Amino acid sequence: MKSLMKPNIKRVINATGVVINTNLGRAPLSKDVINFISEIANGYSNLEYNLEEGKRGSRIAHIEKYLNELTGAESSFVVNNNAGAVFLVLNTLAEGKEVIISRGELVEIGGSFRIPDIMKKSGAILREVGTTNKTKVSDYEGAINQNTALLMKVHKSNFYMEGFVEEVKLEDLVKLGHKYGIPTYYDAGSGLLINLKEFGISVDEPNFRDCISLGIDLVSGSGDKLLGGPQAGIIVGKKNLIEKIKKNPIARALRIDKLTLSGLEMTLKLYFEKRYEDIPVIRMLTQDEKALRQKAKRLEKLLKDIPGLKISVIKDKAKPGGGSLPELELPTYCVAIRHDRLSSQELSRRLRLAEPPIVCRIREDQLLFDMRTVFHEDLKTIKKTLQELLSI
Amino acid sequence: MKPNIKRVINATGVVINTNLGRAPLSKDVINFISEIANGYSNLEYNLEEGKRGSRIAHIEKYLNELTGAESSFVVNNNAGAVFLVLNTLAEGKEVIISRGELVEIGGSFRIPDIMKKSGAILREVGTTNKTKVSDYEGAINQNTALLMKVHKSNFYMEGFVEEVKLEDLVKLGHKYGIPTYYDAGSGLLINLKEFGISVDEPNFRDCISLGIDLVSGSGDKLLGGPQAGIIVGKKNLIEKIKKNPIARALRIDKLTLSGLEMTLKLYFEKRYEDIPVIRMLTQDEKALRQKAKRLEKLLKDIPGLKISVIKDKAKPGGGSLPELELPTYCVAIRHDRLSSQELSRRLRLAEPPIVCRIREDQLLFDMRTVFHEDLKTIKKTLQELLSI
Amino acid sequence: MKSLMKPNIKRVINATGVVINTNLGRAPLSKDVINFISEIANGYSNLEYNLEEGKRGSRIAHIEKYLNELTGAESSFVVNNNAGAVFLVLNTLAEGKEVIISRGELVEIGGSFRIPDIMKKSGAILREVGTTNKTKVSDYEGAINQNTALLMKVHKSNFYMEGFVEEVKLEDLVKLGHKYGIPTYYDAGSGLLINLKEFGISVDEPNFRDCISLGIDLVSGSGDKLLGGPQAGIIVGKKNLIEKIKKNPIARALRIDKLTLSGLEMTLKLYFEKRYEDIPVIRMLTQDEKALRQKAKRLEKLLKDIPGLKISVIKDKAKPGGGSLPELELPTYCVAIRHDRLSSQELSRRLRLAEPPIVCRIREDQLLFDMRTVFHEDLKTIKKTLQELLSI
Ligand SMILES: [K+]
Ligand SMILES: [K+]
Ligand SMILES: [Pt+2]
Ligand SMILES: [Pt+2]
Repeated sequence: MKSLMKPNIKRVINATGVVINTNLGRAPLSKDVINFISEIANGYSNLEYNLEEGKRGSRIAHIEKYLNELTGAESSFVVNNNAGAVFLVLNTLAEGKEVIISRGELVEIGGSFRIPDIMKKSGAILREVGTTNKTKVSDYEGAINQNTALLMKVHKSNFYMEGFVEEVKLEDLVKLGHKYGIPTYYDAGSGLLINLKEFGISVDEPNFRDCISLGIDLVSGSGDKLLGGPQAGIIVGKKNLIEKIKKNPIARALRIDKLTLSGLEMTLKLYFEKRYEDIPVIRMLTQDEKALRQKAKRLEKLLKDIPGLKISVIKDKAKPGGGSLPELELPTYCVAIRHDRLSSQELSRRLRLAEPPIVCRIREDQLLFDMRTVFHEDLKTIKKTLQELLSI
Repeated sequence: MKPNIKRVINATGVVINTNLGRAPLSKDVINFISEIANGYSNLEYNLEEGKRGSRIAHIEKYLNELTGAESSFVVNNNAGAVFLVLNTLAEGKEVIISRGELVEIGGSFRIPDIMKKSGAILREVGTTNKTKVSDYEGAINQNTALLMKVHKSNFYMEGFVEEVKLEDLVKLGHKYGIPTYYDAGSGLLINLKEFGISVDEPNFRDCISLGIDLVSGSGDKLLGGPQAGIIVGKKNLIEKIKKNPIARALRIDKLTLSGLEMTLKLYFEKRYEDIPVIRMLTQDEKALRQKAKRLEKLLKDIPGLKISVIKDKAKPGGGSLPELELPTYCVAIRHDRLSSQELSRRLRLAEPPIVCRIREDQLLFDMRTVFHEDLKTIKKTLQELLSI
Repeated sequence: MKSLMKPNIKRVINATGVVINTNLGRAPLSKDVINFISEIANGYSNLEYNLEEGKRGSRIAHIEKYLNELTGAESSFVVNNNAGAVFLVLNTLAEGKEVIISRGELVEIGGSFRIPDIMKKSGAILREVGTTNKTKVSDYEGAINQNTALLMKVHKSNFYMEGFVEEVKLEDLVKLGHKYGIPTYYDAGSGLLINLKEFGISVDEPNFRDCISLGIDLVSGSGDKLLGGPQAGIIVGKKNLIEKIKKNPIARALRIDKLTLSGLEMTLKLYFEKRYEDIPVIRMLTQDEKALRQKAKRLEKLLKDIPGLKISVIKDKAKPGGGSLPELELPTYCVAIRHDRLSSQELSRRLRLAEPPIVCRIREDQLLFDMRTVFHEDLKTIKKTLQELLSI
């Protein structure tokens, strides 16, 4: 009420070394993108407009061409967020009909998003198969009947399983779907655009391009995860299906705003131009082990002067991607600090309440600043923030 | 001259090994079984009265004292237990259960598959990774017969994950007048922290003192006995369960009966070092190194053999404590002429067979699961393979 | 509790002369077998493993080879007990369908096992035909219909009938089944492995090999009866059917334990090796009359010196099989004893309270020891046990 003297949203210095952070706003955007967003929003535009023909035009039009080239899909479409994509794909293709999905992929992502809950709401009929931990091909096949509208796979973005476990290979799903003439729908969630192994990160994570050339009929994902774009629900695949989807009156309630759209176009342009270093989420996961040290030591050089301050620099295995690559472990350089008068728990608590705030990881009352997620300009702001707190 | 079922030297350092026969028994238990099996017995007989008597009666007594439950029963195996609990209490009725507890343990056992064959009507709630208490309460209606919970014995989840506190389930059950059933699976009898192993693993006694109306579990896992389906809890329910005709098809044999009777005695006599599974999991890190270097001593003299001793963290419990990681001393070996993959293959086809881990062409003998008498047989076996 | 300090199951010397004794544990095992059981229990093993392939394997595998060869069936399977086999056979092949069976074969064996009761819990539907005493082929055929799934015969193991009686020849059943294309299931119950007349005991009792070569599609039986092994439900027959059965999820609830599997295998190996004398239940039923006498007078020799003891040796007709051959009447030599101070009712009572206990027959205040079921090592122990009770 009296907090209305200032906006509650503030920039925040991320030292958790966690690149995709559900809590801290997911993917940050490059300055290139943001200016472009800024430019389009400052006045009028050709949002819904064809300057060639002097008539109204589709907004999606702008984007879809990039997506089809980059992923290789026959057509594409973009809605508010992946939650909605999932929703839309189901309500559109499977209303009143059965959707076969593994008992192990019925996930909850975030607080309010639960596959079965949203699937129910869609109008779709959930046919669950296999077991929590193991699901075989026979499980999918067995549930096929006259009323089967769709074979579905969700990628477990936020958690993973270990031990006695089994999963169906996507090849097999497509094979299966082809054989019964049932469409395959893959919610990959991460919105990874192309293979990770190209940037020197070896992982199995599915990307649009590859899962499309594998013959999956529809593939969706979030824009603000491994795409490192703004928030969006990205769908790509068979033209016939996308079309039924674009037609669903619901797809108008899910229609993206001019800010995300513009931001998403530029992000795609960057990809087209192979400018990966210019989209933060990728730059951050691809950063050189030496550059992390270089940064860590650069920070330590700034903090020596501060009183009661114990400063070290460690080398550690961390899990950088939070809402995308949970199994992934990459080495990074954290800068560890300790204070005499204050427990690290109270230091951390004081740092969050600072302006601007700083969020970091703690281990055994040893305070860690993971360099992975820390920008150049933040260094200077960490020093000024620390001496103001400790030297008061 | 070879029978197909043979003693196998376990070097996998995996204590509860679903492949290699789960829990090995103590020579104390074994001889006892041997005695009861060698002639006739009072299996179903009352020597006081000179008439027929109950075969479980004694086992139940043990269990009732050790867990604290009103009554109890014992069937062929926990799959059976699960089948009988559901078939008896939930036929045509709905059983509420977490989408994250619908497990497959082994090749043949799937909660939803057996449950269906049960007659029970599966009402699945929550999500794979996160299930809340609301979820259970929500699926409660006129036809709800059971709030069920299955312990994830053979796999685990990491990351964003949620689960309902057992206490909350009991409260819930008590609130709506619905009985609660817990398939612990591992059949842990008492609290682990007693043997200096700190884990949250649920045990019969605690889960019973918590107010769970029924608890089940295998006899050949963390209880370290012979195969069995153990059920303990409210008397009125067990009564219903004993009365079901199917419980006759599930009736335990004289061997596991005797074996189980002895295993429980040891427990009553707090002799935990005399039940191998517990002894193996509680063994001293020095005793493992001691055992490791003792074996290396015997292997030096064999040709082509590179012998080292390492220190590694292993996950000892296979079908029971999947999260658990304990350190142990593996004796590592390699040969010049033969690849470790080929050497392991030749060890399996030996008499007696030897099963080991492979890590980067380094053959490993994890001492955790290896017995004293096994050392001398390994030597004799290795030299007969290599120098021949 | 106080009675907990010691186990309640104890070895017990059987002088009832009743070989298959429902109360005293049924079939005892030879030491060869027990040793083998002890060996496989003492440590780890190949239970569910393939040492050739270095991966998991079926446990049953080991056994099936033996059963298939011994009985001459295509395929076989082994569950917990014959009750379970019966339950499993029916729940697999006859759920919701009709099973035709003679009104004379609806049996209660044990206290807890009733065909019609378990068949009901089976899901199978009972179509009972004929009458108690007489049943003709006509009855069977006349009840066949669209929902007929199975023709079933249950062997009356624990009772028998005399007088005006009729029964369908197995051959005709098979012939009837082949006619309408209906499978025929025989619950032998006794699980006798080979024809008895080979050992000089002339009886009609059915065995596995003979009932299989007669074209019965499935035959089941107990392991701890006339097979002389540990407890088990043994099914043998047509592969196509065993297959369907093996795949029933319930068959995992009835999966046999490491101990009985071990014991079973050794038992069977003894059969392959044709060492019948090394399986107690066959040895005891085939014992020579002279041998029983020999044994009876060797006992009398030991007891003469005991005070107050009157000892004679008689020759009597007894009924050795309790739960398998109720008709069988065989001559045996009992050793009869009488005391002047103690009533035989009080003397038997004390003998059961001994360590080890001793259970015998009482007839008109005379105490009988039937040599059929008494081992050689038990004689000495009966001497020492008697003098301790009578002298003390
Ligand atoms: K929006
Ligand atoms: K058993
Ligand atoms: Pt008592
Ligand atoms: Pt006592």
